[PDB]
Amino acid sequence: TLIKDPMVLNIMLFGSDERPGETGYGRSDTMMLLSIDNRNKKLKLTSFMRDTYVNVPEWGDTKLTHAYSYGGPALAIETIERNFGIDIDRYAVVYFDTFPGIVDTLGGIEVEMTQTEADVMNESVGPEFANFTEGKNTLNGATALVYVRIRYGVGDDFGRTQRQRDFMLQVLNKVKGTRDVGTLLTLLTKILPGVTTNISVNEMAGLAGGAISSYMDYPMYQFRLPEDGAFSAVDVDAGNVLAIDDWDAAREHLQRFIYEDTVDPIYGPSTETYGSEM
Repeated sequence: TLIKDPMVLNIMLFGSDERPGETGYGRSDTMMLLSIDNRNKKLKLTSFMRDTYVNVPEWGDTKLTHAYSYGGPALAIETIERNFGIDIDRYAVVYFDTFPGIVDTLGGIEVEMTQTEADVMNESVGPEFANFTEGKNTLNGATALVYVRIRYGVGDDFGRTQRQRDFMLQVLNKVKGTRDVGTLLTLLTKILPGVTTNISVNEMAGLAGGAISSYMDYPMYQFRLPEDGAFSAVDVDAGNVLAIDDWDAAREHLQRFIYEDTVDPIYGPSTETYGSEM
């Protein structure tokens, strides 16, 4: 029933600034499918919004993020599969406290934002670390962590959701270009302390092999559900959610973006392309 290509490897990535509280699973606002598309030699990063109104197994209709709260990675995965119809292979949770290590090892990450970034940013760090402008500011590990947590009131909530999403795409893109072995090794070193994953050590080796020999040469595309036209922000019992008016289309678009021509038998050939090359 689920769309599954041997040549396309789906590893879900969770960005979490809340490790398991030791009853429970903590929390993850960010969800990002990595699709290693060996068929079309491409890397694809599909984001799913925190507040997407979805059907969680045994919990009915609710915010997508609640799946993780209630059941951790495993339930969130199952919710994605049931609502979107694709088969997730593996998953990895990466904690925000792992980030400083990552950034420094990469030698900075470049982001951008209005003169409001610089304010909240420059008046957050030391007056002598305050070095933020309007265009391209480079963050170090230290500032990165500040960057992804900063919230300018409750209206800037989505702005944080998106600062965190863009930050993550950056890191991934920058890791993607990175060719130096020592850097890569060290990057792994920065990650292990803050990673939970069902990927076996052996599978991790194969993937590091794949990445060096092939994967990092693939061009990389990103895509997001729900799409920009395709939802409303309705207030329900579960709170303020993002209702997708056309689920059949959400699925068609996602499954096309990842599997492309392989789903021609389900939806017929299309001339549409989804996502954007990074």
